[PDB]
Amino acid sequence: KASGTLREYKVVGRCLPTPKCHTPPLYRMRIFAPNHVVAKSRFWYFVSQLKKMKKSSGEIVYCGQVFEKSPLRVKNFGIWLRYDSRSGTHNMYREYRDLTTAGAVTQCYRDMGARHRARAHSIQIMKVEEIAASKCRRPAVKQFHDSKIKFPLPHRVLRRQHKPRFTTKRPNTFF
Amino acid sequence: SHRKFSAPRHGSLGFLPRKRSSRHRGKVKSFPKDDPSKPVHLTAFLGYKAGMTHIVREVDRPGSKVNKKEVVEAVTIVETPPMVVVGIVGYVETPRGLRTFKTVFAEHISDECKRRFYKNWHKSKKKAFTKYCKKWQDEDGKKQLEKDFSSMKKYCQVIRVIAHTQMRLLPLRQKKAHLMEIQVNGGTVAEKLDWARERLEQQVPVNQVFGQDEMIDVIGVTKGKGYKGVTSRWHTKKLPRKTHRGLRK
Amino acid sequence: EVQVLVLDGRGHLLGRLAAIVAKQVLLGRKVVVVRCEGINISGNFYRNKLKYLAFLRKRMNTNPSRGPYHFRAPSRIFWRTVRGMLPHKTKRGQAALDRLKVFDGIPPPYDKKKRMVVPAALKVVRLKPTRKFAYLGRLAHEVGWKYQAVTATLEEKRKEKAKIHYRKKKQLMRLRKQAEKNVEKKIDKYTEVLKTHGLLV
Amino acid sequence: VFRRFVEVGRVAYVSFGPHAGKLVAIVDVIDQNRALVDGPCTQVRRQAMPFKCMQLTDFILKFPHSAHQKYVRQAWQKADINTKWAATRWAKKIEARERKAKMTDFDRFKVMKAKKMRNRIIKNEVKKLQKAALLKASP
Amino acid sequence: MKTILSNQTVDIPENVDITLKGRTVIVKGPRGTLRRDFNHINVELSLLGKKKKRLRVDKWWGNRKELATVRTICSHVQNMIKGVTLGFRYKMRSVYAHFPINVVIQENGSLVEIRNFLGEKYIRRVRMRPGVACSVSQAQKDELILEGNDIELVSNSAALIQQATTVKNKDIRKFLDGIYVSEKGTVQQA
Amino acid sequence: SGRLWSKAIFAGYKRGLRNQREHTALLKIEGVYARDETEFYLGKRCAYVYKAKNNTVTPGGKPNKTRVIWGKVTRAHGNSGMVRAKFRSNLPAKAIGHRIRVMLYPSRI
RNA sequence: GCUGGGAAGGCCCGGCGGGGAAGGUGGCUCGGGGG
RNA sequence: UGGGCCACUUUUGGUAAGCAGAACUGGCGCUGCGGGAUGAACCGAACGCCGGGUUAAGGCGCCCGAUGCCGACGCUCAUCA
RNA sequence: GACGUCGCUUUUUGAUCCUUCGAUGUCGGCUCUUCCUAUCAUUGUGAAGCAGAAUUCACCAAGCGUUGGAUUGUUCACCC
RNA sequence: UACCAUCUGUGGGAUUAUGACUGAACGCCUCUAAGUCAGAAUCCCGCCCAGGCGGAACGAUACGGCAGCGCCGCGGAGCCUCGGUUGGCCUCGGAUAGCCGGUCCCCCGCCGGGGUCCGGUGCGGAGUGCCCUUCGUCCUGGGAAACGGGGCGCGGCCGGAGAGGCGGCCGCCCCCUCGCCCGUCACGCACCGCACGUUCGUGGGGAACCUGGCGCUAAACCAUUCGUAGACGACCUGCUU
Ligand SMILES: [Mg+2]
Ligand SMILES: [Mg+2]
Ligand SMILES: [Mg+2]
Ligand SMILES: [Mg+2]
Ligand SMILES: [Mg+2]
Ligand SMILES: [Mg+2]
Ligand SMILES: [Mg+2]
Ligand SMILES: [Mg+2]
Ligand SMILES: [Mg+2]
Ligand SMILES: [Mg+2]
Ligand SMILES: [Mg+2]
Ligand SMILES: [Mg+2]
Ligand SMILES: [Mg+2]
Ligand SMILES: [Mg+2]
Ligand SMILES: [Mg+2]
Ligand SMILES: [Mg+2]
Ligand SMILES: [Mg+2]
Ligand SMILES: [Mg+2]
Ligand SMILES: [Mg+2]
Ligand SMILES: [Mg+2]
Ligand SMILES: [Mg+2]
Ligand SMILES: [Mg+2]
Ligand SMILES: [Mg+2]
Ligand SMILES: [Mg+2]
Ligand SMILES: [Mg+2]
Ligand SMILES: [Mg+2]
Repeated sequence: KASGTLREYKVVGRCLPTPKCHTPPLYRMRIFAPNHVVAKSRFWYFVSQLKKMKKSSGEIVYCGQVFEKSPLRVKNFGIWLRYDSRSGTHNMYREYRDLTTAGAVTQCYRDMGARHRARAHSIQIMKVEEIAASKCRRPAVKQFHDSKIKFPLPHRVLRRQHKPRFTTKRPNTFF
Repeated sequence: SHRKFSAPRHGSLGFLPRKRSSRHRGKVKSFPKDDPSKPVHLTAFLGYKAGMTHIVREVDRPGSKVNKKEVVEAVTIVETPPMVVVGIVGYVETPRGLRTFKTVFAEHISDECKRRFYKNWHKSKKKAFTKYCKKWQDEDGKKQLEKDFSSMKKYCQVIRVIAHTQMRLLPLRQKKAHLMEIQVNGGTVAEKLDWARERLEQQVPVNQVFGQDEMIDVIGVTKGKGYKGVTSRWHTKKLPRKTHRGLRK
Repeated sequence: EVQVLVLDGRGHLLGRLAAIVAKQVLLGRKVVVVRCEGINISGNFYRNKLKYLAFLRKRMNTNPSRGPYHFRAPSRIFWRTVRGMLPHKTKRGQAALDRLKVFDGIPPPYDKKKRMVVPAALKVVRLKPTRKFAYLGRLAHEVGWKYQAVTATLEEKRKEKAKIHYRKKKQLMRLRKQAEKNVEKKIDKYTEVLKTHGLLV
Repeated sequence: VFRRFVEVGRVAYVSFGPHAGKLVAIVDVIDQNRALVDGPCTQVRRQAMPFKCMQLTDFILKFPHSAHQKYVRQAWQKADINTKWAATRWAKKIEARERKAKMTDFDRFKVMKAKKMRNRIIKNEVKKLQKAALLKASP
Repeated sequence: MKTILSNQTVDIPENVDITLKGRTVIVKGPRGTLRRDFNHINVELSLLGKKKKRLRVDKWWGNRKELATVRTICSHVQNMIKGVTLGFRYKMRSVYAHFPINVVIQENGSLVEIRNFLGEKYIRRVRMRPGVACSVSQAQKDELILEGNDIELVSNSAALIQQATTVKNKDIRKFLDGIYVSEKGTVQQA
Repeated sequence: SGRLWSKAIFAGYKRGLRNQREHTALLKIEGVYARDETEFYLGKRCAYVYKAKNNTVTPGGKPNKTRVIWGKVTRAHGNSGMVRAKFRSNLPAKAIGHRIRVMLYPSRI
């Protein structure tokens, strides 16, 4: 499974109706995927690990993108995940600040790849929820929990280093 | 593998291209370091090897076995008639090294000096420096020359004196003189420049250049031996008597 | 652009400046790079010195006179980096290598010209400020360059002359401002034309 | 040192991006690289924005963090920024830059003639000024 | 993990006058003046009071390795303040078993010469750092008093002297001769 | 009186790493360093002008030593200026690094 | 066109309101500097 | 033609081997081309002679075509990175 | 540093048979140069069951040196 | 020609291991993180050997006859040959957790340096910048100018040495009040839609002819000698006073 920016889907599925149980139960997952094809694939993966159910003897009765409920309010997100290193597998709890749930999960994927060299096929996201400010554990979010927060932008590195490529004056980094 | 017995290096690699010298005189290649606190003086001289003899002196070396006893030591005799300063060259130091800024020669340069300037004095018309001493005796040339002196004073860092030996006082067949740049040390550039132009066209004795019982350096060209093999040239071990294609390899 | 491009090496990173110079000099563009003793290299001075001493160790052991030539001047070190980035075994690369010229300090066809700056190779732009760097002049002097004191004194002379010229230029600019304040009443008709089309805020 | 700070109510100038050349109020801060951002009087709806894309000005509005658009809009209007800006000389510097970009060919000709005459007059006055300032004969 | 702001503050007494030309501290108390350039560290320094004279140093998005430098800069400035108010004195005692260590102070407290260290004939001469004055104490017998304003210069001179008198090819658990820093105090003690 | 052409530089031929295609030329036009600025030059005539030994006939003039290879800009080549052009004969390799004129002919402005 | 017959968002001081809390506003208590 | 050799997976002897011996498929041999700097076998793709367009594998500081994006988020300082 | 266990090296000997059988002169010594470091000595150090003297264990380090003989074709060896 | 005789054999820099200083991280401690120190048969350089398809300063530069050469000419007429190019920027030092500019009071043999104070800072005293700008003439006004423009016109002075090859200023006289901006008036091959036009440029290099003024009248190599040299070349020497 590759990436991009992720979307959250809810995928609801069931086993196929045999003439023993004419109404098999429905199951629902929240799945963070680049698109709905990857969403259905990851659904069948997870539900096959959990229940004895395969894509052949089953169906997707619904696969639909969950939109962000409040995409203009900055939320804290707690991610409960498991992954596996080159050695055995580990449980983990991360915290992020974002506007969207899928944005925070994408942030978690790039962060796990950065800090633990973990690939997306190694990561399994098992819980994601919206944390308030007073329930957070990580200092990288609790330092932004301040109502009168204030900081400068100290060392502004020039970015247009090629427009111009040859100038006569050296750039300034204080602004 | 493993030459099985240690022996040091035959000969020195700090001395090779082991070729004929490109000069006959002997270039200084390093003069003494300048400090302007000293008086103005010269730093080198040009002599001729006469021969060797030996002496007897009494040694004053406390703790040594030859203390207050007489020894015999070999000496070398170098004939050094006074050298005539006839020119002066100035150098400026650049980030590419040290380049010659301006030379000034004197009026009435001698014939052995001009002999140095010619490769065949017999067939020549002996015309060297005639138009130069013209500008020395002139007055428009004279203000040009002092302007060159003043420019040398305000820009140069190293001045040297061009002096020749006077071969008419020597028992040698050679009448052609030897010229040499001798660095002037110990002063400001203005001070050493007026000192050198005072000494211009003039004789300088080895009594004034050197002194009694000081230690100096001798620069020269080693006695010539021609094309030699490795046994004479590098002092490698001779091969045993029953060696087919030669022993001295 | 048919004129020579004159760059100031002080404050620039070696390989980045070399890459910019190499592409320019392949595209044409006679380039002079002055003050190659002010070029910076990232990484600390010791490991840069060790890299140079390993380069000094590289030697054709049959004939070191034939072997790789370890140039010591900072100008020639920069020139050899651009040589490494050029295709110098071809006539095109040799023509570009001839189109480039490098100097230690600023010699006097170029001390009275405007020097340009390449911000994509500047140390303040390309390095984090909490990182060690080295100076090409100090590195060259400790691997065997002879002429960093004479270059320093000549640069001090050049800086004094540049200060004098800059004070002249400032007096001229003050006079020009005074002249605008004097005859503004006869250029008010022309000034408003320029303000209308975006010159003269 | 550090006269401008990233804070709630700080007005920034969006320089590149889809909202380039715009004015923006900082509503909140999202984690060290982005800010929740809303320009209601400069027609920029609320979104996340990088500090690399914004440049801080000297104007600071007054509202609590994560307030609504009507609150940031009336805080903009009471001491409106569209008249403080534009009569700041940053903004008219931008304005001169864009009209110089829009300058046509006949306009370029008229600018050339006007600038040529203006430089003639200024140069003659400079020559008179320095030839009068050389009148110095004091011991 | 980058802390948004790490900062701390140094109080300044009334008799000292400090000036900040950027990241360059000039301290101007009664025993002279000192000056230190901190332009290898990216911090900001500010004077606050008009009759209380606090000095804040701020770090602004640093990690751990550069958050150490805040407290280091403040301790350096406090050592400067102590050096111009009271001035540093290092008392170092000479320790010997058999051969008495003879110390002579050449010109105006700027050179020290140790003669009979471990019965050796070599005379070791240590040049003091500029602005550090060495003397022989009068209160106690075999003791150097070296004083100055810069703690770095005084302590480096003391370490210079201490590593000058060192024992070689012997047991340094026996052969304990040398000159060792006994205490690091001030002058005027108030 | 006045220039009336924009100055470009023959940067090289169209090529991969180990194969060059000499029917297309790569041109670096002075002042343009993005594709959406190369859009202006997209059909303009371009010329490699050079001198030789013998005299050639000049249209509307007397014979002289100048010769011209004509071509035109065909499209953009990669994210930063750098158009690719197509000449009547393939350009000589001694022209790499040299000047090529872009002539403001057929005009769309 | 579809979607949660889009999600959010804008305006209507949204209005009768009902609660709740801190990344706590005003008001107060305490600590510092300016008339 | 009846000397074969190499690679994924399986596999025998051997401490192992660019060792010896099998199974299956593909290759090389008999095969050039793009990439892997370089290379019988790898990766892409198989070839009449050309123009235009677009790609694969692979790349895009400079050699060297292409990031001269105001690319995104982190991690890392190495006196053998 | 026992029982165990992880390595490196190609100065040992094997294992293999890819190159060479229309030929790559096959042991040892002599001679001569250069390299390596896994340092015996010397320079600068740290440790000790380092009091001194002597020695041992480590570190930076290959700049410099590392011999004369008896016996044996010997490489190795052994002795003066 | 011999350790088989005799003589000579050298100085610094950055630092390694290590030992430390100040000092956080971690209200303590800590050679370390930032910042300092001492430090070696190592390394690099010096000293010494060679001296680049690398430079420099200076000397002399061709006849007693027609005989060459150099300089001052835009001084002229032309020939070949190599082609590039198609306005210029004549300059602070730099900092980047900060800069730039201008003034009132102290100090430097009435300019430069500080301390106030005032501006600007996504650089406008701005390289995304600045300066030049060309169709040409003719009648006719208006302001800009008038203390001016132009003489490869003369003479003199000053500055520039790192590769100065340059730049600046005064005095003599000689032509114009034209040239810069806004206007009036008409004319020029207006070559009938079409490419290499437009500069640098009187470009660089090489032979040759005419034309005047100022000047100059040499060396190298061979041959011959020498023997400080040498396989041969090379090298060191001498040759009517
Ligand atoms: Mg050996
Ligand atoms: Mg025989
Ligand atoms: Mg402390
Ligand atoms: Mg002992
Ligand atoms: Mg067969
Ligand atoms: Mg096999
Ligand atoms: Mg076959
Ligand atoms: Mg087949
Ligand atoms: Mg194939
Ligand atoms: Mg290939
Ligand atoms: Mg490879
Ligand atoms: Mg094709
Ligand atoms: Mg590549
Ligand atoms: Mg490219
Ligand atoms: Mg074999
Ligand atoms: Mg086989
Ligand atoms: Mg064989
Ligand atoms: Mg053979
Ligand atoms: Mg043979
Ligand atoms: Mg052979
Ligand atoms: Mg070792
Ligand atoms: Mg050696
Ligand atoms: Mg001997
Ligand atoms: Mg240390
Ligand atoms: Mg040190
Ligand atoms: Mg040292």
